[PDB]
Amino acid sequence: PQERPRKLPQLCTELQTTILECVYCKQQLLRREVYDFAFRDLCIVYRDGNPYAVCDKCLKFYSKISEYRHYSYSLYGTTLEQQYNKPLSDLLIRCINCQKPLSPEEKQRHLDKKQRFHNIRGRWTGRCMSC
Amino acid sequence: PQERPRKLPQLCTELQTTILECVYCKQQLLRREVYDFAFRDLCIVYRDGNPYAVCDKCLKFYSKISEYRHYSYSLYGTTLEQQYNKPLSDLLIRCINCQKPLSPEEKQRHLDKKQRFHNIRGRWTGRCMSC
Amino acid sequence: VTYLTEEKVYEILELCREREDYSPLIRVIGRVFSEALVQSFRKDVSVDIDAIRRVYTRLLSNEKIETAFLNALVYLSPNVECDLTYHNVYSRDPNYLNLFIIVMENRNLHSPEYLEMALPLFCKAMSKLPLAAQGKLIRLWSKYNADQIRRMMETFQQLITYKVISNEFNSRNLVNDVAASKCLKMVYYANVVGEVDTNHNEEDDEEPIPESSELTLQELLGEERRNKKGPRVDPLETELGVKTLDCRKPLIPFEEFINEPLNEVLEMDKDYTFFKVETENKSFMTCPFILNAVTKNLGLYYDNRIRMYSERRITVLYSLVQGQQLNPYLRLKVRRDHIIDDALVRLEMIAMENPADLKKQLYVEFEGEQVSKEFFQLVVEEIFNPDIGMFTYDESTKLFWFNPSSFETEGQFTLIGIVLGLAIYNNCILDVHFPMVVYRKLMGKKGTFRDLGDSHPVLYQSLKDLLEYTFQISQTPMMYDLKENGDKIPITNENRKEFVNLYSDYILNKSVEKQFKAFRRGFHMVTNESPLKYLFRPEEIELLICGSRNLDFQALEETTEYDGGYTRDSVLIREFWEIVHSFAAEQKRLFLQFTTGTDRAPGKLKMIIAKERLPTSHTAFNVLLLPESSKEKLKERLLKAITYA
Amino acid sequence: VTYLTEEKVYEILELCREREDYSPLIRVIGRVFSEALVQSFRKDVSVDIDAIRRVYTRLLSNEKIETAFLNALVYLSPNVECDLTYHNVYSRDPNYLNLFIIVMENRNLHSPEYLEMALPLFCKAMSKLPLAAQGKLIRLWSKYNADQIRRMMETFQQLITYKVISNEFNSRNLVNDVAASKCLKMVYYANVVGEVDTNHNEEDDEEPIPESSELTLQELLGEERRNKKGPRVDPLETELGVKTLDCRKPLIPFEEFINEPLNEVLEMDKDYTFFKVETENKSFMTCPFILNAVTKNLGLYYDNRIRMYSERRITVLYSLVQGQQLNPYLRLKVRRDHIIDDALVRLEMIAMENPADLKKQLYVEFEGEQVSKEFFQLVVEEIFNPDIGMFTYDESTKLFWFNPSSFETEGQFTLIGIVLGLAIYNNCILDVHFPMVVYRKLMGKKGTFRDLGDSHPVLYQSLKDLLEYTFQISQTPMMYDLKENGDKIPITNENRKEFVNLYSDYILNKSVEKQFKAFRRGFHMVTNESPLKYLFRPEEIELLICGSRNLDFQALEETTEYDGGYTRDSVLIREFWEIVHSFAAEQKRLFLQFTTGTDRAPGKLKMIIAKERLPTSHTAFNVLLLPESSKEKLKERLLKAITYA
Ligand SMILES: [Zn+2]
Ligand SMILES: [Zn+2]
Ligand SMILES: [Zn+2]
Ligand SMILES: [Zn+2]
Repeated sequence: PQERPRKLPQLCTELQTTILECVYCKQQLLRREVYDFAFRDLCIVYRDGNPYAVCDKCLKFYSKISEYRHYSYSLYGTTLEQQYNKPLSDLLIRCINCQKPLSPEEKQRHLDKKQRFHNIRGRWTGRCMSC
Repeated sequence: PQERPRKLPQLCTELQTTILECVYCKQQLLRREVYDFAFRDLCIVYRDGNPYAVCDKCLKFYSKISEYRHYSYSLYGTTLEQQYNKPLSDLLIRCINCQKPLSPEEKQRHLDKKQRFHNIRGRWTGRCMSC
Repeated sequence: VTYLTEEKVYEILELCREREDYSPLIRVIGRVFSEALVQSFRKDVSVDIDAIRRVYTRLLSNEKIETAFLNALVYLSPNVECDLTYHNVYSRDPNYLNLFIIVMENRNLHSPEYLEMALPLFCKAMSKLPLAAQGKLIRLWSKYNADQIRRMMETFQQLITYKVISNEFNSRNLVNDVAASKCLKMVYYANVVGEVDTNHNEEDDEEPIPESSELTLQELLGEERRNKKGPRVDPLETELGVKTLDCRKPLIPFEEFINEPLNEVLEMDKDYTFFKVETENKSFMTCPFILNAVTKNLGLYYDNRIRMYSERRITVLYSLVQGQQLNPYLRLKVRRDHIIDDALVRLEMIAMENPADLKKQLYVEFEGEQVSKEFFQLVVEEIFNPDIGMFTYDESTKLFWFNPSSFETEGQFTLIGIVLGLAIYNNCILDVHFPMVVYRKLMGKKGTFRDLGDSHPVLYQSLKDLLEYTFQISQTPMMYDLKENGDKIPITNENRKEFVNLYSDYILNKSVEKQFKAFRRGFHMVTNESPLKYLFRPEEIELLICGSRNLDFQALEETTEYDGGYTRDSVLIREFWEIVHSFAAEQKRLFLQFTTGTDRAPGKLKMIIAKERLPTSHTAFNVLLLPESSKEKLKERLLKAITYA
Repeated sequence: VTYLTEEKVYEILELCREREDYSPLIRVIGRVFSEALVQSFRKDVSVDIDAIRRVYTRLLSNEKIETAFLNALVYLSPNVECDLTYHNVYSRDPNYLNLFIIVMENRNLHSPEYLEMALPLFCKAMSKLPLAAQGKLIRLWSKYNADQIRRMMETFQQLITYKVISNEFNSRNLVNDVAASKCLKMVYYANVVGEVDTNHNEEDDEEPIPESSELTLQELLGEERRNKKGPRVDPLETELGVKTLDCRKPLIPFEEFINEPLNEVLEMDKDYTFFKVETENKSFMTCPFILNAVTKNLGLYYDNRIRMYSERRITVLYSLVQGQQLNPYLRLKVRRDHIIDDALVRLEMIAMENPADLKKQLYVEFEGEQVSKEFFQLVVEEIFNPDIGMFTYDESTKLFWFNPSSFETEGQFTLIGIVLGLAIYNNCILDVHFPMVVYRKLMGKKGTFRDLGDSHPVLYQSLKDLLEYTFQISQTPMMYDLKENGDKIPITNENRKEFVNLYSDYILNKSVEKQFKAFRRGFHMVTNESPLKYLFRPEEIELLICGSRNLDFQALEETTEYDGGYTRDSVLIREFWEIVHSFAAEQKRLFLQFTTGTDRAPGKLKMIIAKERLPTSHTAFNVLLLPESSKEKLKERLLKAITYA
């Protein structure tokens, strides 16, 4: 639970390996999908103790799953800092396309496009540098 | 050729029947699909002498085939009568969604929506009353 | 002196008592009108509405004071409108809000000169006024009495009459040209508190059982924190704590807070994406108190319709990449006499396996039949008959209720909650006649006392005559002391207060704390994303669900949508409206059971047609696609579809 | 008198010769400026440019005449701008167009006071000016000589310098705030004719073999009439008959008719949907002469990219309803040494079975390999080597040509035309070095004489020295008399004129009337919907296909698009641009064969990167996603990918 490393940056250590299996594709992953799990910072999926990862084809799908379904509301730049008054660096915002946690510099992806930030599943999202 | 009735309003006569087979569905059609072939006024499909019809599921598809592919250009109401100078009643315009030949009253479907008329496959189209 | 006040105004008429001239005497009120009331009114705001009622009542004689009362406003408009979003004056201090009483306090704002003057500059000041400096004036505003409400209920309304019709607005000017909407957004709350109590709500609206695809995605994220921290709550009452969740009473009702010349002319279609998606330009959905209920439903229908579009946008993605089966509709399977079982367990496959597909538009299939709008009245007749045992009836009032002994068929309330949740998605009425307390409870407010006369009037006076006058009441034959030792309690009347409360908490909550909740579990499963707690009042959810009896046959003769054989001057079309308008006291009430299938009206009601031609209807679209003959053929053919009910 | 004219202006200086004062003398030219030249100029328009050159040259002394020359314009602006689209003055008569010479005839419009005055009112008059009353003034305007062109080529251009930069335009003001674009739309054609002849074009661009689904849909419609009656032709030249299809010569070139301060600042992305779809609001694509070729390609790339989007919008619809296989890319299969066969016959399955999928974006697959941008240079090296036998070389000029004895491998020109048609779709260059005559012929203009010096300069002077001076020339060893009995014709020079024409019609047309045509059949198959005849000049199609050698490494160090391990201050990023900018005479020419794979530049060129780390490139995106070390490690690693060419 608290012991099992929910980040592959910590699971590369506890596998006692050197710098990868996803449960969606049910297959063995690659080193392109160890950088982005360290970069999208997703949680390690567990199968009643059996830890697995995501693959990018199933990062681009199973987050596409929720974002067209679990949609709640999208708000202007004038409000997302107003009604929160929480720092944008502290503001836990990931990406809506690739689930990458937004750097605050990359929080001008909607603040500096005269755009709006999105919230899926009660967990706010948006566009990133790759999108 | 010139003898074979390219309209089912004439093929109901030459079948010597009373008020239906399509080659796309390869099946036997219905009286809902004899009114609209008299109303969309499509040509009777021939199989080297074997005359067949369209079904509406294949009117809504095989015209959806061309309209997203054989697209040429769409123009304002200010021009489609300008560069033609052809009467809108004489203007052979069918529908882009259901391939119904537009009544000139129904040629306000884009003239009186501040909209534009479309041309697929070099054969102009647009929206109709059903759409 | 800069600020003119109670004793300086005490001698204004006295200083012109001997010379009868008043030229700089009225300039100063056009000077003190431009923050200067604060030192002019103090001894957390001023209380000088009596004081101006010493001014204006001693200055009843000079009706030239209304000149600079109004002439000050023309420069007072850009005074207080720029400093709030560019200079942000009340951000640092809570003392900028003290000025605002000067505009509303005038007793003659009801006159049309002050109509186009007094509100829209001040609503512009109230627009960028913050959450407290709007919301805490309301705490001062609710303290006003009903006659003061009666003087206020017109005076903010009177601009909302005529400003909204000065705009003959297109689809380009919805919210930006309306501005005193945001005024009325606030001063609606004046009539909210000026009974409301946040105490007697429901328990928490528990979340849906998660999507098993998202359940594994819940192992790709934190699984513990962002469990619906935002259901997109209303923000004004988070600046209050006290809500529109629980408006038990007004002083003057909320239909006063609706404008129908506003309602039609607006753009409401994209207003849900002016609500869920944010747009400052064009919004009125963000003020859901002001919409008419027959127009409020549209965006609620649209939130489903957009979700149906989004479910149309997600139905691809398992025939897309997984290549599997495609459900572009919510396909439900029943039998016409094996429904209640098979209606349920198909949706249970849409519960434990596909808990997404329920917001997607219902398309019913059967087993024997080789259709949805009529289908609800099929459902809610057998549902709302006591053949299942879920339900009683208060047939005297003709108001409907659960049966408290539906202890096992609350597993069959599991259907109807989805069904009621689906009855609101397609925008169909139900001939459900539930009382108002259902809809307070559907909006998460547990049973008060006063809602009993909605549900059971025979209990209503029989529980308040106790107040007008032992402490236990039976329930159906089971006597039950609410308060412990409520048997031995005499007809001493001090105890009886909770006996009002507890037996009202019994039959409305402590009987059906699981019955309605197992019902509401099915309801809120498919209606969580719908903003019905946001948009609909509990009274609005009534007239949505139960429908209005304004049978206007004279609508769909003008807004029919027929094609394929029914042009405008069709012969039977020029022979049919004279049939539906040849009606008497009963021909009206039998019309709608054949066309749509209901008894009460949902002006967006429409029709459809094409080409013994009896009355036929494709009964999922109000589509009477019957043939072309004359009247006297068709004079009974409509009855023949209706006679064999 | 109302209209002042040649003999009334003969004594204007004489009537103030004795009194030296000219106050109403200049009011009248500010009166005759507001249609009044017509009676003032006549003896189908006036010829009085000599006459104003008697005015202005005798009124060289009074430079106050330029006051009311310009001061008349300020009221002349709304005079002639309202009457054309509200009153439509020249619709009935062809005599409203006679006025228009007064604005252009002034010799001092090049000065900036007349810049912001003389054009934009008159271009507004020229804007709603009709197809003839623009297009027939051009017939009068082409009669102007080169010095008159030299006086005109600046004076309409000089506003297009500064009016387009007065707008610091956003994505809201592209065409509506530009207006003298439509002026320049016309007066570009002044330099078209003022050689052009519509005679020597190609035969008709035959249609694609139809889609077999549309072929049955061609039995659902008429199959005989609307066979591409609109390829969306240019409308101005249909009001002429004489086209921009065939601009053989200018008097001053068409790069004068380009503005680069215009080019960047505009919106060109939706300009194709301001061209294919029509929008009067925001257009410049409808004036394709004015775009820079490195910007013109974008919309041409976008017309493919939108068709690729539309092919992305049509790839669903057979895995949607037919449920069959899904090609969301144009998947092409080859082998690295079995290409030319298998490159072709896969596309033949995309010809006789799926003639839609070729506009869809190419994604190459192989057999052994388990990529497209590099893939063309793989194709066009083996294609453009004579190992196949399609091709010669004029290696002296280094210009490339067909081999006329490719009588059977014109079946292998079938590939390259699709390939060249695909080389323009992905926006890649080719290192094809074809002459200009290919691109005249690619724009449907058969070979003139003068294009021979593009193709074969050794034939060029050896065919015009005949003019500077028997009537048959060999072709490779086969002598062939063009004119019959061209053997016996002496060096008499009267016959020789057609001998220029026919041998130029031989090697450019009568040799390759099927070779290029079987080549162009593959080209126009996939490029019919592309507006390359519309947008691209034949010179523009050159620099699209053959590419420009403006190797600007100092672009993509500023506009790189890297992510996933390459942030702005990356260490190797702060160590790499100093490597590419440490270049000498040869290090430049070897750079691009590794990154993209070419030798010449297509400022929208970009880069990509992520994280013996030698030079690596994902060679379909210019994606050098190499690792993080220092300079002196990487000092040869770039060479190591490039040394083994
Ligand atoms: Zn996976
Ligand atoms: Zn992304
Ligand atoms: Zn068919
Ligand atoms: Zn249609």
